[PDB]
Order: sequence, then C-alpha cells, then structure tokens
Amino acid sequence: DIVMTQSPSTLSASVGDRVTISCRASQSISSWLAWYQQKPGRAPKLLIYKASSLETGVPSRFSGSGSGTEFTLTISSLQPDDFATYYCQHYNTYLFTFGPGTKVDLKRTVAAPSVFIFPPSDEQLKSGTASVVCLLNNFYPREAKVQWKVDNALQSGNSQESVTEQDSKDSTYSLSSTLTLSKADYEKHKVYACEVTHQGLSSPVTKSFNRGE
Amino acid sequence: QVQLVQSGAEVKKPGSSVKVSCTTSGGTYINYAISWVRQAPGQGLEWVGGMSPISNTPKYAQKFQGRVTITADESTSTTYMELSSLRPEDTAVYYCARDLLKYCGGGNCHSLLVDPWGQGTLVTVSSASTKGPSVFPLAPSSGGTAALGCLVKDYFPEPVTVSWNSGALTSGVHTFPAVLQSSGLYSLSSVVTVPSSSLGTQTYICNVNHKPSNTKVDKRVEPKS
Amino acid sequence: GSWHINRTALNCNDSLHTGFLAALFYTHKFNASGCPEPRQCGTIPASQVCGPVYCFTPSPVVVGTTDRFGAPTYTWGENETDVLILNNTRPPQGNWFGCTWMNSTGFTKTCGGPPCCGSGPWLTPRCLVDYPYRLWHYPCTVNFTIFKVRMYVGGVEHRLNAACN
Ligand SMILES: *[C@@H]1O[C@H](CO)[C@@H](O[C@@H]2O[C@H](CO)[C@@H](O)[C@H](O)[C@H]2NC(C)=O)[C@H](O)[C@H]1NC(C)=O
Ligand SMILES: *[C@@H]1O[C@H](CO)[C@@H](O[C@@H]2O[C@H](CO)[C@@H](O)[C@H](O)[C@H]2NC(C)=O)[C@H](O)[C@H]1NC(C)=O
Ligand SMILES: *[C@@H]1O[C@H](CO)[C@@H](O)[C@H](O)[C@H]1NC(C)=O
Ligand SMILES: *[C@@H]1O[C@H](CO)[C@@H](O)[C@H](O)[C@H]1NC(C)=O
Ligand SMILES: *[C@@H]1O[C@H](CO)[C@@H](O)[C@H](O)[C@H]1NC(C)=O
Repeated sequence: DIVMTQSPSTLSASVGDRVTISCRASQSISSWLAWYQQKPGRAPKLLIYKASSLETGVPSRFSGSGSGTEFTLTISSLQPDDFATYYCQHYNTYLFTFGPGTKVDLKRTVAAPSVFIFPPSDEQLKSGTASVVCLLNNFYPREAKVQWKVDNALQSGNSQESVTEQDSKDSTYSLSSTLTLSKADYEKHKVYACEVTHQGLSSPVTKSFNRGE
Repeated sequence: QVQLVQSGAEVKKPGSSVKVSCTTSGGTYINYAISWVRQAPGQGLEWVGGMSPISNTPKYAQKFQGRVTITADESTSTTYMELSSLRPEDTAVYYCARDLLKYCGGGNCHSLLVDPWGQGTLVTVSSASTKGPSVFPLAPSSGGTAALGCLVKDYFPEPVTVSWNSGALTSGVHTFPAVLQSSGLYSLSSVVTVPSSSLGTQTYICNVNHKPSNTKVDKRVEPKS
Repeated sequence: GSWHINRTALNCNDSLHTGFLAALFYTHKFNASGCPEPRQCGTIPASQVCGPVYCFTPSPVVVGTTDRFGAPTYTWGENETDVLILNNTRPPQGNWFGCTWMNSTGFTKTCGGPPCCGSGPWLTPRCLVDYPYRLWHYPCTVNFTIFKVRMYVGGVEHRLNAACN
C-alpha cells in the first residue's frame, strides 16, 4: 500500500513567519496529493488539491509544491487563523490515505506554570478512593514534567494527566495530573507532594500538603 | 447552503454493530456520493469508506473488508455506514463528507472530500455500562490569585459539559480532556482561577451535565474548613 | 457514455461543488426546487469546455476537438492549441444554426439559435431539440414531453424530436 508520512510532527512559529511543512509518499503519486487543515474537535477542511491548486476560498498565503514522492505546503506569512494540524492525503478512484499530520502552534515568550495542589475531598474519601490533583496553569512551551511523591516515595504508574489546547488569548497551556490511591493507603501517609519541572523555572517547584490540615 | 447532517452518538458493546447515517439537504442534486472519515481520541484522520461518485458502488479501505457495508437511500438523500464486529479501537468520531468529482486529467476525473462536512457522530465501543459522574470539589487553599475546581469522576460514555456559575464565569476556566481509566470509566477536571479576595464571599458552582445518563449536578465549591 | 472519447474537451472544474461533473457519469436527479431560478457561433478554446459540444441545424450533431486549422485532435482538449470550430458544422444552405455546451466551472453556454429570441437548441420559447446530453445541459427540462416534429430549413426536411413544456 501507499504510505504517507509528514515532517516535522510539530512546529512552533510566530504570526508573520514563513512556514514550510513536508509530506512524503512511499511510492510515486504523480500530482494526486491534497492538503487538509483541522482545528481541534472540528471537521477537517480541504486547502489544496493537485499538489498546488488552491481550493475555492483559500487565502493566497497558502501554496503547495512538489510532485512524485516529495511535497510541501507553504504559508508565506502565518496568521492567527493558521494555527492548526495539517494532513496531506493521496486520492485515487479506489481509496484515500491520510498522512499522520503536522501540528503548528503559536510561539510566544517562555512562561513558567503556576502550580496548585488539591487534596481529595472528604466526600470522595467516604466512597473508598482518593484522587489527588496537581494543576500547572498557563505555561509555555508545552513540555512539562510532573513527579508525585507520597512521604518521599516516588509514585510511578498511578497517575494520569491531560493538557488543554493552546489558549486563544494568551497562547499558554495548562495541565492537570491526578494521583489515584485507595482510601486506606491515603490515610497511611502524611506528605503529598507534586514536583514540577519546566523551562521557565530555574529549578523544580514543589507544592505539597499534609493530610488532614 | 448544502448541509450534511449525521445521526446521533452511539454506545456499543464489543462484537456488536452500528449503523450511522448522513443526510444531505440544500443541494443542487437530490443525492451525492458520501464518504466517511473517523478520528480516534487524540489520533489522526482515517478514511473508512463510502460510495463512489463514478460507479455508485461502495468503496472501502480494505482494512475494513468484511465488516463494513455502505448503502444509500436515494429517496431520502441518505447514506449509511454499517460497521460490524466492533472493537474498542473503533471508538472515534465519525465524520461524513461529499466525495465529489472535482477535476479531470487525460480523460480521467478525480474526486475529493469537499466541504461541508457533517457534524460528527461519536461511537463508543466498550463493555462498560452507562453511568453518570460523581462530582467532587477541588478546594481552594497563595498570593493574589486562587484556584478551585471540580473533579467529574467515573462516568460513561463521553461527553460531559462543565460550566461555572451558570455561564457567568468563563474567563480563566480550564476544562481538561477526559481520561479513560483502567476501570473503563472516564474522569475529567475543570478548574478556574479567581481573585483571592473573593473566596469568602463569591459563590462558585460548577454545573455538570452528562446527557447520556440524564445526570445534571450543580456543585458549590467553597474553601475547606 | 458516448462522451468519454478523446475528441471531447474535458476541462472540468467544479469550483462551487454543485455535483455537475458526477451528473456526466451517473444520471442524477436534479433538485427541481432550484429550477425556476442573438450571438454568433465561432471558435471556442477547448480549455473553457467541459463535456460534449452539440450544434443544431436544427438536427443535432457533435463537434469534436480540433486544432485551429480543423485537424482532429485526441488529447481531451487539454492542449493549449485545441479548439472547437463550431461553424464547421453549419450547413452551407440554411439560416438555422446554434450550439450549446458546458463551460469549465459547470455553466451551460449557448450561441446562435433559430432565425429570428431563442438560442442554441431552443426552437420556440417552450421547445428545444432533444439530444443525448439535454438533461445534463438543461436539467430543468427533465419533465418536458418528447414530440416528433418536422421542420423545413431552406427546403430540406428535418425530422427530429422536440422536448416541449
Ligand atoms: C478552477 O476555477 C477556479 C475559479 O473558479 C480557479 O481559481 C483561480 O485560478 C486562477 C488561475 O489558476 C488563480 O490565479 C486564482 O487565484 C484562483 N482563484 C480565483 C480568483 O478564483 C482555479 O484555478 C481552477 N482550478 C483548476 C485546477 O483549473
Ligand atoms: C463559466 O461561465 C460563467 C457564467 O457566465 C462565468 O462567470 C461569469 O464571469 C464573468 C467574467 O468573465 C462575470 O462578469 C460574471 O459575473 C460571472 N457570472 C457568474 C454568475 O459567475 C465563468 O467565469 C465561466 N468560466 C469559464 C472558465 O469560462
Ligand atoms: C432542494 O432544494 C431546496 C431549496 O434549497 C432545499 O430546501 C432542499 O433541501 C433540497 N433538497 C435536497 C435533498 O438537497
Ligand atoms: C418532474 O416530475 C417528477 C415526477 O413527478 C418530479 O419528482 C420532479 O420533481 C419533476 N421535476 C421538475 C423539474 O419539475
Ligand atoms: C482516441 O480514441 C480512439 C477510440 O475512440 C482510439 O482508437 C485512438 O487510438 C485514441 N487516440 C489516442 C491519442 O489515445
């Protein structure tokens, strides 16, 4: 089968930059290549077909080049509406095949997270489980590391985290990490701590509480 | 003003089948060839299949051979995708779009998935059973800004919506993507940052709505005593 | 169909996503709710033509792609030198000549018509000449009735089917 790949997988750029992203086909696909733009949670949008033909209504700052196995999409001058994931796609009478996509996010100044930690509620404890939540608010860039410690014991494999999409107003990210424990185990221990590593911090930040206080 | 309208979200046990529909309106012609593309949570786009605008016969990614059948009702401008032997990894939002013959080269013509797309149909495939969430407070504790929130725990299926103070509080709200726990239930947190000088005095309520289980909860979040 | 020969100009571009290019393969039902809403015939660059070109004497004849000197060409009108010389299907005797075709972006074009006020295949304000791509060029005539008619143009008898409202 023909396999489409893209590079790079992610790109940070500023409003006004020239941006070029790349798409490769495992075999020759002539000019039968299209580009799609997709914002989170919404349907994709066709931008370019026949390698270089702009779809009706698409701004001229978009362009596409290439033939055979190597293709590019170019934005001559990035605009706020352009931050999105871009997928290439080979089409023929029998199938469509998408590439894995390239996410372009808006570069801004580095920003350290504000860190907060939340003990489990007494209501939840009554039910048999304890969730401890750690919040990293409004940071940039996206890379961040959370480490959980319970009475200095490093927790591995019993947390889950998720990250919002880049904020439309300040362009930062926020992250939540939830440590799951049984009630009996939660009540065996005193110091619950969340340690955060991020570019904007000269050294890691710890927020902690003592159970009960 | 062509529109594509999909049927509603579905919840299925593994091994069962689902049949999702896409109806066109506002068109120049009564019927259009329709194709289907899905996207699993956090993943890329994956073409599934549709009707060919040339042969008016189904065409599929053969990854789905033997468990996808595509049909069309000409009198109701509707196309159906039936996916059988469902597996958890079939959990995804399924979109439809016209597969439209757009240009020709050398006597051969080429079709593209063109605008407008359908709104999407969430299909969840799981042995879990429908269940509404428990809502727990994330309670404020420094400096000029305080954080508080709600933990929306152990529900199935997606989605839940969270608002604050009935929509009067939107700035500074972060409602995180849900996570799927090894129990098979989802969990989601929603937080907001507020002036510390408000903690005694402004009331904060997270409005949680889980339409699949018909569960609505308004939970007041106050500083712990 | 008869249109998929290399002498048909096939420069099609459904920029507005009407579906008209699909109508050329598979016969499609038009949305009738959209229906209610003297030029000379010369030489048309093939680059602005999609699908077969018909002229009417009033009898219908197809015009294939040639170069600008009338030599038939077989590249689907994709060569910059390809044309449709409509007037080479005009009979030497007769005041009745019109043609019709689809342009690149799916609009029906017309030239000439009855002597005169009616252009292309239209005989009267309620009748046009029937021909194999009438429903593609004129989808709003789908329920017109077919009548056998006889016409005399400068003395020669023409026997054709008219579709009439
Ligand atoms: C299909 O038609 C559209 C117009 O409906 C073409 O769009 C313009 O094409 C020209 C020349 O290629 C560009 O300079 C314009 O920027 C395009 N946009 C405008 C103003 O409509 C389109 O190129 C045609 N596509 C093909 C493949 O023939
Ligand atoms: C196909 O025909 C349409 C309709 O005549 C053309 O669109 C017109 O273009 C002229 C300029 O050349 C404008 O003044 C009109 O307003 C347009 N009319 C409409 C309703 O669009 C179209 O440009 C033609 N395309 C080709 C490739 O020949
Ligand atoms: C036909 O056109 C009318 C008027 O736009 C529209 O309301 C209707 O949805 C169209 N029918 C179909 C099946 O597209
Ligand atoms: C033609 O008649 C058919 C059958 O009664 C009807 O469905 C269709 O809408 C009509 N079309 C037009 C153009 O009036
Ligand atoms: C054009 O089509 C005819 C059949 O209609 C065929 O015999 C001829 O070889 C074709 N020529 C080219 C250039 O493909």
